[PDB]
Formats: sequence, C-alpha cells, structure tokens
Amino acid sequence: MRQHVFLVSEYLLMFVKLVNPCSGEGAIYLFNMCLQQLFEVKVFKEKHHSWFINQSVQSGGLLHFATPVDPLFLLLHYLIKADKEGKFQPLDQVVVDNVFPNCILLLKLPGLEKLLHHVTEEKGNPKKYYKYSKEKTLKWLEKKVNQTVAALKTNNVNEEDYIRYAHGLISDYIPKELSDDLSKY
Amino acid sequence: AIERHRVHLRSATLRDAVPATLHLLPCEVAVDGPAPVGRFFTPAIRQGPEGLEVSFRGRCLRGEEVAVPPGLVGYVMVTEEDRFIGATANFSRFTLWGLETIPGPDAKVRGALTWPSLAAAIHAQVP
Amino acid sequence: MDLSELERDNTGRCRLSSPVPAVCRKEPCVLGVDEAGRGPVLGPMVYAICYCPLPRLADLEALKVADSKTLLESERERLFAKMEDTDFVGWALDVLSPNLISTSMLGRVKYNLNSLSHDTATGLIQYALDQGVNVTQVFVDTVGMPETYQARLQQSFPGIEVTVKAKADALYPVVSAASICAKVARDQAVKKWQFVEKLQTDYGSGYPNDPKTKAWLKEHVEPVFGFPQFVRFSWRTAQTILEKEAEDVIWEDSSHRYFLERGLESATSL
Repeated sequence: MRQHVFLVSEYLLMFVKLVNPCSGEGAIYLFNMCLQQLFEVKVFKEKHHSWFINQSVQSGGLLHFATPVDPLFLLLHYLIKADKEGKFQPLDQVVVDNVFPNCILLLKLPGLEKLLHHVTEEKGNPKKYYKYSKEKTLKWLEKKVNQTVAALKTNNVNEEDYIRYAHGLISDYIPKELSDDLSKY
Repeated sequence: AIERHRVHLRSATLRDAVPATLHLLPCEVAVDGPAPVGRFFTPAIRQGPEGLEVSFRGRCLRGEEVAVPPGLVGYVMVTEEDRFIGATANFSRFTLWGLETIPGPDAKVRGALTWPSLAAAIHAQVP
Repeated sequence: MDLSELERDNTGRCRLSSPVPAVCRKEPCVLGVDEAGRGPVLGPMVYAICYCPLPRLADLEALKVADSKTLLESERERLFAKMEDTDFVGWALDVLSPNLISTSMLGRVKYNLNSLSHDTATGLIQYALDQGVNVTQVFVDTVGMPETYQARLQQSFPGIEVTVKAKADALYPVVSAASICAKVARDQAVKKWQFVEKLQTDYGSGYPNDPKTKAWLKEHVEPVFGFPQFVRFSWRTAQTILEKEAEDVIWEDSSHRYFLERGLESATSL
C-alpha cells in the first residue's frame, strides 16, 4: 500500500485522467462533482528523498499538488482539433476523445457559454454551435500573459524579461503551434 | 465503462483525520512499510545551534519544521496493490531534513511550495 | 569526587575536569595523555589528561598509581580516588559518544578516527592551558606512529616540551595516571549509559571479534534504522551486518524552466 502526500486547496470528487493540452498525452486531474470545479495534479520529484509518515516509510519523497486549472486551455485542445476538420459544430461533437473518455465532464461545466466567448466564434438561435477563432484566442492569451506578469512581480519569481518568461509558462498549457503565433503576436 | 479512468475518494474520510508527523529525509530508502519511528527517530531529535539535530544510519541530519502555506491543506492518501482511494491522515506542517545542514533557500522542495500561490493567479478568470 | 556527570544523556561530547590546584598555576607542570575505547564497535571513546607540578613528580610515584592490564575496575577506582585526595594532582576527561564517532567519520567530508582522536587530545592540553595550568612538558601514549603526532603537537604547542612514545603508560608515571582516569571514565560511561532509544543488556567487551558482541549486534538489527545509537556505524563490523541484514539507503554522496528549476512535473499516475 503506497501512501501519497497531497497539498490541496483549503476548502477541500474523484481523480480523472484527461488529455494534456500542450503535450497531447495523459495527465491526472482532480474533478470536484458538487461544485463542478477542475484541478490539475502536479508532482514534486527530486532524487535522494523519502517520507516518514507517523510509523511508516514512503520510498518516494514525492509531494503532490492539486491546483485549479483554467478550463479554457483543455477546451481549446478540442476546439483547435475540430477547427481544421471543417466548420461550426455543437459542443458534443467537438469535445470527443476515444482515448480519454472523461472529457464529457467539460460539457457540464458551469458557465460554458461565457467562457467559450473568449476563444470562439458562435452561431445559434436560443443551440449551440461553436467554431475556433484565432483572433479571439491570441487576444485571450495576451490577457493570460498580463495576468501572470502581475502575479510574477507579487510572488517575486525572476518588463521584457518577465514577459518572455510568462510566455514560456503559458506555453505549457497551449500546443507548440499556438506558442509560435503568440510570440509573433 | 468510463469508470476505468476514474479513481474515487471517500469524502467522509477527509473529515476523520488526526494530524500525522511528516519528515522529509535527504536519503532514498528502498522499503515501503511500517517502521518504529517513535522508537529510533523521534526520541533522538535534539535542539542545536542551526536547528533540529538527529542522526540516521550514523549520518548527521539537520532540519527545520516547514509549515503548509495558508490556502493549502495536507492530506495523506492510501491506495491498494471500481477504483477507490481514501485520506487516512491530515497535516499542518512537515519537518525538512538535510545532510549536515538545513537545505538552502534554493532547495527545490521550497520552490515547489510557492507554486499553488502562482497557479491560483495563472488560472484565474480574465475580466 | 565520583563521575556523576556520566548519568546524563550523551549524543556528542562530555567534558569532565577536577578543580585546578593552586600549585599547578605557579610551578611548571608535566602532562600525561591516554585513551580508552578506541577499538569497540559499541560505546564511547574516552580521552584523559592528568597534570601535576615538576617538584611533586616523585610524590606521584609514591602512591602505586602505575598502569596495569591486570588491574580490576574497583582497583582502578581506588587509585583514582587516591589522586583526588592529593593536593597537587589534576585531571580532565573527554567522553566522545559512539554517535559523535559515527557522525564525524560518516560525514560529507571524512573526519578520520586518528584526526578526531588527536584533535580531542590537543583540546584537553589547550583546555588545561586556558584553565591557568602552567604546562611546560607533555607526555603522550600512541598506538601507531609517534614521529608525526609529536611534530603535530609541536606545531599546536611550540613552547611546550612534547614527548610522544608507544607504550608511554608503562614508561612515564603521568601517562599511567591519565590511563586510570580514561579506563575508570569509560567503565562508568558504559555502566550508566543513558540511552536515547525507546527500547530495552549483555554484550561483552564491545570489541568486533568478541562472540557476545557480534551476537548482540545480529540481534539488534532493525531493517530501516539499522542499529541503535550505541553502535559505531563507521566500523566495518557494523557496516557489513547492515549491508546484509538491513534495507538499502541512498545518499547524494553514494517542460518550462520554472517547473524544471523546482522539480515539478504533471502527474500521469495515481
């Protein structure tokens, strides 16, 4: 029986394997059911470490962190995928994954319409059909970079110097193809 | 069908959790099981010039108690060898251990602790 | 008059000294250095110094304070007390715990046994100097090479006559007396050893080749912790048992920049 050391948000549901928006591979997430909230699981791994939990030893030395995610990043992964395919589709046909079947959870998120407004061009009479917009996305990413730059100064991490750092941090949530357009933007 | 990708956690077990003493060692121990920590480790912890002093395997260990930052809570989860996982214990702080000296300010463990604060702002909704 | 200070817990060093006689401050003194507990896998190592003035050197021979391998623990305690009622004899002890021996030798930088043994010796010679003792002659008993040790002490004490010789205990009376202090202190230290571990007797001499010691060692093996603090982890005797009976331990000696700098990555399992 392996013990896991977790650092979750104060107020705190199951563990779900969803797609990594930048890598396109597997990633563990912690979904909250009652409040329809999404969290990402990050792991601290460094060589030569172990845990002593009361009267037991844990060989790892691993520290897990469950921090909130902006759901738009994962939503973009499916919107970008559908974008090349054709034009204007309903959300149930865009957020489709045979590899990661737990993407259904994204469709039931509270306030999807208001969120999607940031990255998509939509049509429908009060439906709803969505098409990935590049102009809106880069404008939304421009805000994301400014949001992080404000947070970097406060936390005192390490104007142009911190901007190129914030772009690299945000590029760990958007695929390589999008990252290049963001720098040129 | 879709349950294969999801591991459920007992919400009632998060409430029923007495604080657990957590120690982070600067060495890798191959085993995973019980240990008489209260027999060898705990009664040997001393107070020195730098911080807490103790020796593991005849090597001097010097460390400080690191507190879980406000906005975070520590849980200890256990899984077997439908999928389930349960929070067995709780924790407000963990003692950090370094070989001979307390790990520096540039220690990766200390850097990882400053992530949930930045992650809370990176992922916040834009106006 | 008795070594009561040895009743309290030791995890490092434990210094004991007799009050400095009035004579010792004025008249030039002669100093003797000896040790007890250099070879056992178990217990502490004791270093002792005994001082007396140059005129009362023959008076030190007057009482049968000569060293012997035959001498009983009680027989050595009677000679030690005989030194305590002497108006001129002074002494200072240094009881190095097995944990201090382990930690020094098994450190990030290897502090060898011989350096730690020689450094404890100079430390007592210096202690005496700082305590107003007029030391002008130093006599040391060595297990190995006397030439290097004597050259070392002369650099540490350039204004003091330093004599380092093998079996100096049988040759000089100051060294014989210092030997009685070390053995008495060692015996009393292992006797009333306050033990840090929360678990609890017969182990023998404590030497590696002793059948009772290796029997006690094999019995007290813990898979994670190995041995209690009373055992010298640095000794090859403890290390070989650990290699075969206890679990393996690995020390440092034996994705964006932000995440890489603080050993952070996304979780793919659990």
